[PDB]
Amino acid sequence: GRVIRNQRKGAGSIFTSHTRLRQGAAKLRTLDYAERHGYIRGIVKQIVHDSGRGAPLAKVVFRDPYKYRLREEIFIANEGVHTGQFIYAGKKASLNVGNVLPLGSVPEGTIVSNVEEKPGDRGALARASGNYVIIIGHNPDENKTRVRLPSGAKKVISSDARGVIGVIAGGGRVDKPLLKAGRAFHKYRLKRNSWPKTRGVAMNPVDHPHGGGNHQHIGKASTISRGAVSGQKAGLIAARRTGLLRGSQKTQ
Amino acid sequence: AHAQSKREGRHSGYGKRKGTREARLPSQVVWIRRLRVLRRLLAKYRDAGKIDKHLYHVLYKES
Amino acid sequence: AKRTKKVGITGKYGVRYGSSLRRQVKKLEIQQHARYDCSFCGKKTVKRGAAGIWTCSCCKKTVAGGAYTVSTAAAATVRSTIRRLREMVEA
Amino acid sequence: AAQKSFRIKQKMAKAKKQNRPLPQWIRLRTNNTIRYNAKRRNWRRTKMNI
Amino acid sequence: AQRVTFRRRNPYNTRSNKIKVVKTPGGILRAQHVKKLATRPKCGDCGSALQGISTLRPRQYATVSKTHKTVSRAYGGSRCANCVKERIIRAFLIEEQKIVKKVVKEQTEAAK
Amino acid sequence: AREITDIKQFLELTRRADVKTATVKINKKLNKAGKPFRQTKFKVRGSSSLYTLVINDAGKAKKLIQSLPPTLKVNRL
RNA sequence: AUGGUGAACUAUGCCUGAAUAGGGUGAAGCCAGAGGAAACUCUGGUGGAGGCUCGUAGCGGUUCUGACGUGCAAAUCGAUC
RNA sequence: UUCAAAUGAGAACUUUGAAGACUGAAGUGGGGAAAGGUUCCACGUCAACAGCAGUUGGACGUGGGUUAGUCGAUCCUAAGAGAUGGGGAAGCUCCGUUUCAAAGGCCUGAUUUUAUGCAGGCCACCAUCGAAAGGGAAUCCGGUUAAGAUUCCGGAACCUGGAUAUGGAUUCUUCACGGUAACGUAACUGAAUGUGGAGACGUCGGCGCGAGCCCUGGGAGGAGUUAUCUUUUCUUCUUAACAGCUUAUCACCCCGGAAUUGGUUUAUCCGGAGAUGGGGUCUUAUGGCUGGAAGAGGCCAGCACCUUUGCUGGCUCCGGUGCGCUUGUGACGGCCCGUGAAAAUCCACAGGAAGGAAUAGUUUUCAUGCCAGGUCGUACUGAUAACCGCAGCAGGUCUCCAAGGUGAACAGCCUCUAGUUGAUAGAAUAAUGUAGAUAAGGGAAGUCGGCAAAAUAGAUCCGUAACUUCGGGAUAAGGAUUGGCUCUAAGGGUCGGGUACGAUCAACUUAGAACUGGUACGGACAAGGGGAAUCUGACUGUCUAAUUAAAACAUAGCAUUGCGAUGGUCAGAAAGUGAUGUUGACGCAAU
Ligand SMILES: [Mg+2]
Ligand SMILES: [Mg+2]
Ligand SMILES: [Mg+2]
Ligand SMILES: [Mg+2]
Ligand SMILES: [Mg+2]
Ligand SMILES: [Mg+2]
Ligand SMILES: [Mg+2]
Ligand SMILES: [Mg+2]
Ligand SMILES: [Mg+2]
Ligand SMILES: [Mg+2]
Ligand SMILES: [Mg+2]
Ligand SMILES: [Mg+2]
Ligand SMILES: [Mg+2]
Ligand SMILES: [Mg+2]
Ligand SMILES: [Mg+2]
Ligand SMILES: [Mg+2]
Ligand SMILES: [Mg+2]
Ligand SMILES: [Mg+2]
Ligand SMILES: [Mg+2]
Ligand SMILES: [Mg+2]
Ligand SMILES: [Mg+2]
Ligand SMILES: [Mg+2]
Ligand SMILES: [Mg+2]
Ligand SMILES: [Mg+2]
Ligand SMILES: [Mg+2]
Ligand SMILES: [Mg+2]
Ligand SMILES: [Mg+2]
Ligand SMILES: [Mg+2]
Ligand SMILES: [Mg+2]
Ligand SMILES: [Mg+2]
Ligand SMILES: [Mg+2]
Ligand SMILES: [Mg+2]
Ligand SMILES: [Mg+2]
Ligand SMILES: [Mg+2]
Ligand SMILES: [Mg+2]
Ligand SMILES: [Mg+2]
Ligand SMILES: [Mg+2]
Ligand SMILES: [Mg+2]
Ligand SMILES: [Mg+2]
Ligand SMILES: [Mg+2]
Ligand SMILES: [Mg+2]
Ligand SMILES: [Mg+2]
Ligand SMILES: [Mg+2]
Ligand SMILES: [Mg+2]
Ligand SMILES: [Mg+2]
Ligand SMILES: [Mg+2]
Ligand SMILES: [Mg+2]
Ligand SMILES: [Mg+2]
Ligand SMILES: [Mg+2]
Ligand SMILES: [Mg+2]
Ligand SMILES: [Mg+2]
Ligand SMILES: [Mg+2]
Ligand SMILES: [Mg+2]
Ligand SMILES: [Mg+2]
Ligand SMILES: [Mg+2]
Ligand SMILES: [Mg+2]
Ligand SMILES: [Mg+2]
Ligand SMILES: [Mg+2]
Ligand SMILES: [Mg+2]
Ligand SMILES: [Mg+2]
Ligand SMILES: [Mg+2]
Ligand SMILES: [Mg+2]
Ligand SMILES: [Mg+2]
Ligand SMILES: [Mg+2]
Ligand SMILES: [Mg+2]
Ligand SMILES: [Mg+2]
Ligand SMILES: [Mg+2]
Ligand SMILES: [Mg+2]
Ligand SMILES: [Mg+2]
Ligand SMILES: [Mg+2]
Ligand SMILES: [Mg+2]
Ligand SMILES: [Mg+2]
Ligand SMILES: [Mg+2]
Ligand SMILES: [Mg+2]
Ligand SMILES: [Mg+2]
Ligand SMILES: [Mg+2]
Ligand SMILES: [Mg+2]
Ligand SMILES: [Mg+2]
Ligand SMILES: [Mg+2]
Ligand SMILES: [Mg+2]
Ligand SMILES: [Mg+2]
Ligand SMILES: [Mg+2]
Ligand SMILES: [Mg+2]
Ligand SMILES: [Mg+2]
Ligand SMILES: [Mg+2]
Ligand SMILES: [Mg+2]
Ligand SMILES: [Mg+2]
Ligand SMILES: [Mg+2]
Ligand SMILES: [Mg+2]
Ligand SMILES: [Mg+2]
Ligand SMILES: [Mg+2]
Ligand SMILES: [Mg+2]
Ligand SMILES: [Mg+2]
Ligand SMILES: [Mg+2]
Ligand SMILES: [Mg+2]
Ligand SMILES: [Mg+2]
Ligand SMILES: [Mg+2]
Ligand SMILES: [Mg+2]
Ligand SMILES: [Mg+2]
Ligand SMILES: [Mg+2]
Ligand SMILES: [Mg+2]
Ligand SMILES: [Zn+2]
Repeated sequence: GRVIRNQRKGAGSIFTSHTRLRQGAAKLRTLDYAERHGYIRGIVKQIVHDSGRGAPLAKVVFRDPYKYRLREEIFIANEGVHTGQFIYAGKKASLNVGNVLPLGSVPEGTIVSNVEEKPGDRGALARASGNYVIIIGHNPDENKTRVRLPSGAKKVISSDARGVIGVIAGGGRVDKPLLKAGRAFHKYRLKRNSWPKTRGVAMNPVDHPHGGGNHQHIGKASTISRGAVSGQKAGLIAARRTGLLRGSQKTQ
Repeated sequence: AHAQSKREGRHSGYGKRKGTREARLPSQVVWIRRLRVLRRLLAKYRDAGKIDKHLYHVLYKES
Repeated sequence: AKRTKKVGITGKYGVRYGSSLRRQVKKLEIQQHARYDCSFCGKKTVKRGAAGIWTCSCCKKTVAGGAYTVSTAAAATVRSTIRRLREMVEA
Repeated sequence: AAQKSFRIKQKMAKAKKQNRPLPQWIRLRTNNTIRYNAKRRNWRRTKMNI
Repeated sequence: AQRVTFRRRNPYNTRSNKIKVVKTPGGILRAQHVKKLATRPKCGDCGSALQGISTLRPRQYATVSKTHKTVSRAYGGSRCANCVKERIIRAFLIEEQKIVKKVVKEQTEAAK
Repeated sequence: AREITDIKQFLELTRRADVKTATVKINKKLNKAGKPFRQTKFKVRGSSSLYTLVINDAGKAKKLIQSLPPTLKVNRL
């Protein structure tokens, strides 16, 4: 039969990200000479909504060390940072909400955000609204630092990898019921074309592994193997358990 | 001729009415009219001394 | 004259969606539309303007905050944590 | 189409000229065999397709 | 009763196709097309419409004398006076306080 | 387009290198509330715009017309 | 089977434009007032909320299993919706 | 639809006159976008074509007709398209678009062999196509044609480029003064570089103001009606872009220093971070008066004469009103897990390289002056006949302007302006039909089934159950009232009052009381049937264009799965390829 929906997604025709209104990509400062020997100061000049994103952006501007001009950056605003605030960035920066520092220079327990996966990658970890990473240890020989990501995962990255002190703004966005179809409508209208969702169990066999039959039903385990092939992977991929989760979760 | 007789109150009974009382003349229009009149009577009384600013100020919020 | 025994702002949804959802919405609505205190100048004039953004009418500071409330519990504890942790570093 | 390209107007003009009956003097030529213009077009019977 | 027609080919009601009805000396109603409204220039520091300064559409400023584009203070047509009080005050004290910091830590480097 | 009201400035106009042609119009008009009177507009046509001076006094009117440059090609009415 | 041509219909996304009588309802916020030992409770206004409602244009196409059914028409017409 | 005339061999059907109607400003009116392509217009004219006709035509024949510095295109950028160094591919070619690239051009100085070599310092921005609705330099009125006109003619402007002289301003304190200040101005030097603004932005609600329209008094005119009545009915009384002065909610400055808290919006917001008060500053939307400009246009009267067609007179004035209508705009307010383009282009500021006077310099962001503005489109239709449906097809096809009454109303019904009066025709009125109505008594007995039809309906007042997520259910149900005329009562504005009232002008709203009629009155139009339950989907929403609109799909809500980027899911023949990704677990993907 036909190419199913989740395969058509990849050719990104009607499926590319709706991008027109976006502020620009959020990114730490390029890791230059200032930030890795000293600190450099900026002013947050505006904190601002970014369509499709949930957390507001901070627009923060710095002087240029090598040329007379301003260079502006787009940060993701940590909660509590504000317009006119001075933002300090560098190895020898001080430990306050809003500043950006290398995880090597912060005590364990430090609560950071937008952290780099490798030094210089201008930020990758915990950027969504409300999210953060905790520093839970250091290993000064072979300078690594060990952190706990929002997913629960613990991971060890370079101590020069940078992050910004505090948590990302907009927390609890998801506490509030969407209430109606229409609010989801406008939600995804500014993201990508993933809404609404026909159940494969409502299609015909041409369309889906789940399609067809004189009652609606999956007709075979919907836990599909990792090694399955395109066209096959619909449902609980690689599922190592299944069913209502009883009892406390949380990584021991 | 007809307009005249309306100026004279004719042709305005219940049998001649098809919009709601409110569609005919809004409650809110009535209110604003009224409230502007109280409001600017206070202003002139104050500005004459006929009333004292203290009494005015209570009258305002009462109005 | 009390207009509603309990739906409050949530009366705009009529009978739809189910009382429970309307409850949850009620709580965060009241939060987000509320007027808050401004730390910098002291007048209670901080109103929201899109999730996470909190600006002051007078004086004009804008502070990144919670999706529906100026300060988030998590934010707040984190703040004092940082207070605490930094304290060690000069001491 | 009320606000046209030269290219289209140019074609239009070439079409205006081609719209005439056979020049009768041709009928009288030795061995002449053309009775009538067999390629006459009319705006309300056959469209130009530009 | 006298009705009216657009005067350019554009039939649609777009921002660039605003119309105003007018009585001519012929004693008839006629459409006139209307350019979009100019907005007031704004202050670099605060953002308020800055007083003193004419408001035209941008190219219309190169048609108009220099004095429609300034007030006669420092940062004239650019920042909004109060914003420049602030600038002067802030400059001064900080340049002053800089003298202060130097001589204080000069004493720290001589007494310790 | 323009209007002029300094009698002195006007004579200065009427002799400018481009000012070739000019005209005098006469208007019957009423005075205050009562009677009427004789208004006269002096229009010099300079190159880029048309200056026009309204002398409201029939007296000043006559004498002004004599001062009119004897090469100016005045259109009377 | 091989190689080509179509998104002028239509499905969906994107960019840029445009359009939508008149009514009914009366949500937050706000003013004044009344009771009560207290906690607190009531009344009148104001305001103008909603994938709210009556209903045109719009968009749709429910019933007559109406018209037509060698048609006005290879899907239309009328009433009702 | 009708009478008559004219024309013609011929007239139900052409032209003109008369009459009767219609569309009824949500148009059968006045223009446009796509599309057509001469259909426009004149003259001639009927073989075919316009399912009767034809003297008529969107037909046939022959001609005429589309005028721009300012209206568009052209320029800019949007989704996106797409060259180039390159990398894949046997290859047609695929990828990538600033990429693993030695990616280029400006300002003036150096020349006084001379024409443009090198001397500085920059600037590293690295194609290009992509909007006749987005952005955007500048034009208006009157007249004129068989058919063009914001395009010609008349008159009056404005922009852009280029030239430049004269005046003014500035300077011996060189690069202006004034004002405490907001800031004023006719000017008032300013390279590199930097920075700021404008361009530039959602939606709804009430309120305020402008414009045009609507209603209306006086007056000066023309028309209509006049047995009777009407100081009456209809109509004309207009003012462009542009320019001078003036004009504003907002905002801001100076004085001052606030509890007895004041000020204040319809809407509760503001003040020791300086209110209220007084006095000033600013934007010029918009309006006023004047210039343009009465010479125009509009309406009349009085003579002239086959003619081109004139000639001469007058008058074109002063006001009122508002929850009116449409549109514009402002100050605000609601809303969002939605916060509602970009670029060209224009200005400003910070900076201070440089250049510049007293025996005479500086100045074209002040005034006035001179020259030039190419190229293509411009006719007409835009639809019950100019487009698409084989056609002059009851279908389909984006849009602006919008008068009076009734009435809540852009509804229906009647009307003014404009436009139509086209659709084969005549004679009869059998059956059976289609479409529109009515029926005594009974009242669903008809039928699978109340299918069809009938009943109900507006507004004011009264009255309103179960149950409920407390929001509803609800116009629940159920009732009364409603015309005409004639009265009373309540609801407002503007003014002067030493430091209690008076006088005046202008609006339907609501309630009550008489009188009155064949008991009628939402009098046509317009306008909900209601109730009790079972099954079923929560709801609003969605689909089988053309036999299924549903209980099917969606949805919010609930729950499960995968994944920390050297990744999950997915694309590709391959790749220095691609979607999610301007992304990062409050995330993306999969059920
Ligand atoms: Mg993309
Ligand atoms: Mg979709
Ligand atoms: Mg689904
Ligand atoms: Mg699903
Ligand atoms: Mg199915
Ligand atoms: Mg299958
Ligand atoms: Mg399977
Ligand atoms: Mg199945
Ligand atoms: Mg199932
Ligand atoms: Mg009300
Ligand atoms: Mg009002
Ligand atoms: Mg008043
Ligand atoms: Mg008060
Ligand atoms: Mg056709
Ligand atoms: Mg064809
Ligand atoms: Mg036109
Ligand atoms: Mg000015
Ligand atoms: Mg100025
Ligand atoms: Mg200076
Ligand atoms: Mg299409
Ligand atoms: Mg709009
Ligand atoms: Mg409406
Ligand atoms: Mg109603
Ligand atoms: Mg409505
Ligand atoms: Mg008490
Ligand atoms: Mg409403
Ligand atoms: Mg609805
Ligand atoms: Mg409804
Ligand atoms: Mg209705
Ligand atoms: Mg309908
Ligand atoms: Mg319809
Ligand atoms: Mg629909
Ligand atoms: Mg039908
Ligand atoms: Mg049928
Ligand atoms: Mg039949
Ligand atoms: Mg006939
Ligand atoms: Mg009639
Ligand atoms: Mg009619
Ligand atoms: Mg109508
Ligand atoms: Mg017709
Ligand atoms: Mg036309
Ligand atoms: Mg055509
Ligand atoms: Mg014709
Ligand atoms: Mg014939
Ligand atoms: Mg034909
Ligand atoms: Mg025929
Ligand atoms: Mg015939
Ligand atoms: Mg011909
Ligand atoms: Mg011809
Ligand atoms: Mg133009
Ligand atoms: Mg060009
Ligand atoms: Mg390519
Ligand atoms: Mg282009
Ligand atoms: Mg364009
Ligand atoms: Mg355009
Ligand atoms: Mg004309
Ligand atoms: Mg001509
Ligand atoms: Mg024409
Ligand atoms: Mg001309
Ligand atoms: Mg001229
Ligand atoms: Mg010039
Ligand atoms: Mg001066
Ligand atoms: Mg700029
Ligand atoms: Mg900007
Ligand atoms: Mg735009
Ligand atoms: Mg203009
Ligand atoms: Mg004042
Ligand atoms: Mg003063
Ligand atoms: Mg409209
Ligand atoms: Mg906004
Ligand atoms: Mg400017
Ligand atoms: Mg030098
Ligand atoms: Mg100049
Ligand atoms: Mg035309
Ligand atoms: Mg036609
Ligand atoms: Mg048709
Ligand atoms: Mg017509
Ligand atoms: Mg027929
Ligand atoms: Mg017959
Ligand atoms: Mg019967
Ligand atoms: Mg009965
Ligand atoms: Mg039975
Ligand atoms: Mg029975
Ligand atoms: Mg039976
Ligand atoms: Mg049955
Ligand atoms: Mg049965
Ligand atoms: Mg029925
Ligand atoms: Mg009956
Ligand atoms: Mg019920
Ligand atoms: Mg009565
Ligand atoms: Mg009275
Ligand atoms: Mg009175
Ligand atoms: Mg059953
Ligand atoms: Mg349903
Ligand atoms: Mg539904
Ligand atoms: Mg079907
Ligand atoms: Mg089929
Ligand atoms: Mg349905
Ligand atoms: Mg159907
Ligand atoms: Mg459930
Ligand atoms: Mg390779
Ligand atoms: Zn504040």
